[PDB]
Amino acid sequence: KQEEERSKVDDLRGTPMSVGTLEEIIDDNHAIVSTSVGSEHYVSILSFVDKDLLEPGCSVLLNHKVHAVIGVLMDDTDPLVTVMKVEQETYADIGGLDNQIQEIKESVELPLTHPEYYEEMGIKPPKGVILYGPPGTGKTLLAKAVANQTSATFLRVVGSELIQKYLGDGPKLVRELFRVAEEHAPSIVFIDEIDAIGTKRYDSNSGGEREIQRTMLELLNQLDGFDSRGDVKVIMATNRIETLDPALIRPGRIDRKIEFPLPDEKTKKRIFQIHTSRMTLADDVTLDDLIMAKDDLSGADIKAICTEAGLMALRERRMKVTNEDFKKSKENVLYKKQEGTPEGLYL
Amino acid sequence: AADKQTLQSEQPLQVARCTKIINADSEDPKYIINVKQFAKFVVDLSDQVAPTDIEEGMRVGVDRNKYQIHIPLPPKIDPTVTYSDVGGCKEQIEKLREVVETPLLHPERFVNLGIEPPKGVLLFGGTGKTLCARAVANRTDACFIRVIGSELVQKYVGEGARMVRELFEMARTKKACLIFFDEIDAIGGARFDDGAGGDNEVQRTMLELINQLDGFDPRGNIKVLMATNRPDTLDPALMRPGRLDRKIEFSLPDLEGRTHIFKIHARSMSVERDIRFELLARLCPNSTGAEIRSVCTEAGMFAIRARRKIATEKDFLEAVNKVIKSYAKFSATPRYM
Amino acid sequence: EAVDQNTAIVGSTTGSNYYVRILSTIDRELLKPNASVALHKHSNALVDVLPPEADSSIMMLTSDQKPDVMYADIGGMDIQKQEVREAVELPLTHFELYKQIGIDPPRGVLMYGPPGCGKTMLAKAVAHHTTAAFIRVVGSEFVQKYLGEGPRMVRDVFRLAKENAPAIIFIDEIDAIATKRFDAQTGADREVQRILLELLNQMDGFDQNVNVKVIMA
Amino acid sequence: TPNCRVALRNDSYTLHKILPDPLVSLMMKVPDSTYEMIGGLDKQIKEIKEVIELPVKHPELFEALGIAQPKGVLLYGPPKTLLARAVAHHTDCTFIRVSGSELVQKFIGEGARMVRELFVMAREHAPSIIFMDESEVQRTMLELLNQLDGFEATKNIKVIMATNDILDSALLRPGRIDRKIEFPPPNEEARLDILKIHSRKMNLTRGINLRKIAELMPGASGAEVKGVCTEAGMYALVTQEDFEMAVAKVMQKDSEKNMS
Amino acid sequence: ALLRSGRLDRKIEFPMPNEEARARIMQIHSRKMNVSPDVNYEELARCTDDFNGAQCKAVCVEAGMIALRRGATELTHEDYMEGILEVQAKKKANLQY
Ligand SMILES: Nc1ncnc2c1ncn2[C@@H]1O[C@H](COP(=O)(O)OP(=O)(O)OP(O)(O)=S)[C@@H](O)[C@H]1O
Ligand SMILES: Nc1ncnc2c1ncn2[C@@H]1O[C@H](COP(=O)(O)OP(=O)(O)OP(O)(O)=S)[C@@H](O)[C@H]1O
Ligand SMILES: Nc1ncnc2c1ncn2[C@@H]1O[C@H](COP(=O)(O)OP(=O)(O)OP(O)(O)=S)[C@@H](O)[C@H]1O
Repeated sequence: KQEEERSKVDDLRGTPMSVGTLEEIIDDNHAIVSTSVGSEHYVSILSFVDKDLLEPGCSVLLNHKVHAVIGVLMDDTDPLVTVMKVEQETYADIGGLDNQIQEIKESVELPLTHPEYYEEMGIKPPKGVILYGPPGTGKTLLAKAVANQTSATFLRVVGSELIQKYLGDGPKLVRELFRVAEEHAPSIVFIDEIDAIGTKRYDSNSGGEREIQRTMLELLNQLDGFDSRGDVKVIMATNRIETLDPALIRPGRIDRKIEFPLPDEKTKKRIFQIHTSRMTLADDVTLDDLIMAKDDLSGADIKAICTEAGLMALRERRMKVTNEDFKKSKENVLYKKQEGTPEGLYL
Repeated sequence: AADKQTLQSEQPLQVARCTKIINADSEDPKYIINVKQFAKFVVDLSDQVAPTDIEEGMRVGVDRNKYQIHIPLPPKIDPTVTYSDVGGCKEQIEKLREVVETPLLHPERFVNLGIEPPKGVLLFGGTGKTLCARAVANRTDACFIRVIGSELVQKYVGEGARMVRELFEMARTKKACLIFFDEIDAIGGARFDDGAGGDNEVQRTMLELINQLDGFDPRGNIKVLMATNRPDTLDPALMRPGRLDRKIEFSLPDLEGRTHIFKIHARSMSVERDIRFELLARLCPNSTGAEIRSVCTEAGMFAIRARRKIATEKDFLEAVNKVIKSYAKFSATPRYM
Repeated sequence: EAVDQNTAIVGSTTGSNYYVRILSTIDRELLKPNASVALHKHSNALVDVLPPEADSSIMMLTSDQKPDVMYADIGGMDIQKQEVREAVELPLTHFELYKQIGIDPPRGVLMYGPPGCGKTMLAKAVAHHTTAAFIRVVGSEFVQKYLGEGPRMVRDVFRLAKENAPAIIFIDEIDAIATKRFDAQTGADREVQRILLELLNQMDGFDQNVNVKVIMA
Repeated sequence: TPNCRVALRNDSYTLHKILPDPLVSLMMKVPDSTYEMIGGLDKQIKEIKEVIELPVKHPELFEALGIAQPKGVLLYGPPKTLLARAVAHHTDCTFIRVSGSELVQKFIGEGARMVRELFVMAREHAPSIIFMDESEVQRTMLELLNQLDGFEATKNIKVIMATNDILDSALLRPGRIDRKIEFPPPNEEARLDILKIHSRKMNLTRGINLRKIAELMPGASGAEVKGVCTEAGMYALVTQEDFEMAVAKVMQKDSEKNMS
Repeated sequence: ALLRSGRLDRKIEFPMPNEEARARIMQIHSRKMNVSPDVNYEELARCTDDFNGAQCKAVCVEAGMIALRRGATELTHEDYMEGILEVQAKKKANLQY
């Protein structure tokens, strides 16, 4: 019966079930496998259990004695599903770009959700935008707020999440996440800090000249090359502009680009009231003095400064926060800051 | 269990690992091999094979013990390689027209002249190296096969040369073909040699190309195009009137090809006819067609913001503000007249 | 790592760590370090563990590398001659004269030989008159390809030094080695990184009972 | 359990049992001395308390607040190791100077693949210190971004680096380390207290002014009083003149006027 | 250090084709390609003095492609003079003031 069929399928299997990546679709009941060291014979492939479901370059079950194709690999999962396969919205504290929000909207949601305009005005959707600037000003923050502000299930993909030194694990995660983006849904595969090709290295990593080079080749051929977009929103924002390979600076790969200054007085007071709200404010302290002195508050000093000001105060268990506590909080946060002459020597 | 015992009956054979080839000896072939990465193997095949079906640079079957060559296979297969503009950069058009059609159409202007049919171009240049090949596709006959030298950057010895023969003979099957190799800057024109033991598949591949392009069944009703951004690194082997013999070039057109491409991309989308281009042309200081196409895209972005159908020169005005002031580099022009 | 009685997961030197049983009679309080265990080839059955291994390639040279020299024999360095003499040969062995003025247990020292000198010659003279476990090396030997080669070199040097006897050891290379200029992102990123890291981490501030007073010049 | 190195046989790879690699290589120890040689440089110790015992002493006072605890103070400045070790040593339970700092290219990354194994230890060993010094760096920085955001055994543990700051400035984002505290060297008051301290045990020529010695130290790096004691005793081999000549060896260069 | 006595012993120059050496190279280009024999290479070589091989080679190829323009079967001294009087790798001018 069926139990006997399963017992026979197990009879075909050798107790030590090695693992070998398929090389090519050759269906004369034998394939050309590649185990952890690349055992590539014309080993038989079990016919009844699906022999042709898995593609070439995919892990399958292998024998030990003859390394025969034992079967399709088990359901494997990458360590990023919880971040990518997603189970703050527009703005919980309006007071920042107040515009790049709208622009990433028009560049991602409007194209993706209603792509009935690119034939309405002979146009093409933005296949890629880059957003960059200081180490935290409103680049990835907007993307995080855009994840909730969308009619689609966004995906979070840390640029370093794709750094696994296993053989082809780079291309493996490319394949997995892209089979997601294409055969899960029209998703929002957001990948940040993707500028990691320029001027550093790792200890938990081998020679990148020949380890992640073909990995990036696979990733590029996947995203904006072959098996092209269609409607697969995978936009690549950054922080820098320089250290990158111009193989993608050319359009097509990515079309638009956006930067991020640091917020202005109008937005300084905004994010102040956003953060200074977390404490019973001693209103005699002058936010505007902090705003003009710290006139280049990317967005970390504001948060850190107000949190540490609350800490300074509530160390004394006071409700109000005198100005000196704010001074100490900021100056601890704000090291190495000398904005006087120059200049410094004028008006 | 539809075949749960035949697989247990196919068992009598387990041989022929990957076993790539290196080269071969004489007085007996003695083909040289590496299995996967282990070592070099100057093997003697299993005589029940062909002394030539084991062409070096192929993963052939080979004994698990004696390493004698067995039933091969190239499981590396084909999936490795990926016009109203007639009249562009003006001078380029005539030389291109001649080099393409006149041998393809009338081997009399040269053969009787004794000069040779111009059948090659040393192009160098937003220039449009592909758009020219496509305006040619309007004219060769109807054949246009894209093979970019970038994809041609492959890391398998002879696989490049094997693709050379593949493309060269697929072209010779058809006629009036087009084969567009670019990034010869990335490919190389001067025969740089390093003891790195690396980029030599390019070496064998390019010698095979020299063999198979022109002469030895030349392109004829086929055009195989290797061109550059710059004639910077040439070689005394390419200036041959048989391989590449026109040496055209183009760069940024002033405004006329510009205006033309403006109108091209305009009618290519929902635009307002009452707009002009020479005004926009003055706005355009220096740009490639894609940049200009990007202006069109930004006009489309405005027409996505505001409900526009015939994209007006005011939509294009904002698009110009963007591309040439808000995208000239960033924004750093104003505050001094 | 050990799991049960006389059975332990033990790092190999062949390419495959294993979890093997050991000869039980071995004192159970001796299998704690990653020391030189010894097992059978196939069985991989631990027989005993050895403390030492992999000398520091000079191992004090152990013979009579003593240049057989007295005080004045050096080519005229009376300042350094007297200084090293009475501030080393007496303090190197002493416990109470320093304490007779509560001075301190001493540590490293420095020389510099220009044209027409002999600063190194003084070092070799002392190397004669020193009669303990002193090992000689050159800092130049710390710069190779792979990770931490020279760093691990000096590390194991420190280990074996504090192990054998905290008496004396010396190394001779300062220039292009002890480079205070950590600041150029062009060349020797990881190289100068590991160089100066080993330098400072082995400075340790000091260690106060080891390898008393290496010099350089 | 997932990610468990367990009992397996090369014979037929039939899994046998479950086993619970380089723990001690980092987890291996300085029960140091007291503050007896600190003498006036105690405000930084107060800050040490405020920023280290606050993640330790009374969690019920800022968990009552509800806001996250601090991770790093960047105890930088004029090179600190000695006393920064010997001071919270008095806790003798949480001061675990594992610090991963020695083996930059071996213990870090290439073995601290994800240092979360050490974070695992910390989750078992809430009384543990985390000292640090100088893209692997940026990788472990991302590890920090994952962990020290008010998330550890004592929720912040002890995640601090110290150096003496021109590396990759990404860490300089306070969202990765909250405090940044240089080490102001001792001065007249502190220098004089440590003067009496470092002159305590040596059987000097007692009855001697140490204030001029503290002053002659222009903000000496703490233990320099001990070194001057060493220089003094050497001259005597301890009158005030001994320490005078001691600083004279110590302080000279600065010298060489004719450039006023 | 590169030319003394055993490395590159002799050092002889390649003088510019004087007057009719240029025409010699030119007819070497102008021999296979079918030519109308009404081509005196003497006038050609004379009316372009101080003209190196390359120029002359570019001249004869220009003349070949010129007869190719009309589609001729022969090379006329008109086209030869056209090559002689081509850009000669000279430009442009603006001429700008
Ligand atoms: N609407 C907003 N516009 C601008 N800034 C905001 C806004 N809302 C919050 N912020 C602040 O901006 C910061 C966002 O920083 P992020 O860009 O998320 O940091 P990050 O992405 O880790 O930066 P790097 O480059 O990876 S170190 C937060 O700390 C907020 O305090
Ligand atoms: N001369 C032109 N005529 C018509 N369209 C053009 C022209 N130049 C650019 N374009 C358009 O602008 C886009 C630019 O593409 P390409 O010109 O292929 O880019 P490119 O980087 O110049 O290509 P290479 O490097 O020379 S192969 C194309 O999609 C064209 O449609
Ligand atoms: N008085 C001397 N008699 C014989 N050899 C001497 C004398 N002084 C120096 N030397 C030579 O110098 C070496 C020892 O002197 P060192 O102190 O090493 O010289 P130095 O100061 O390092 O100068 P360098 O290294 O040559 S630039 C020996 O190998 C001797 O050959």
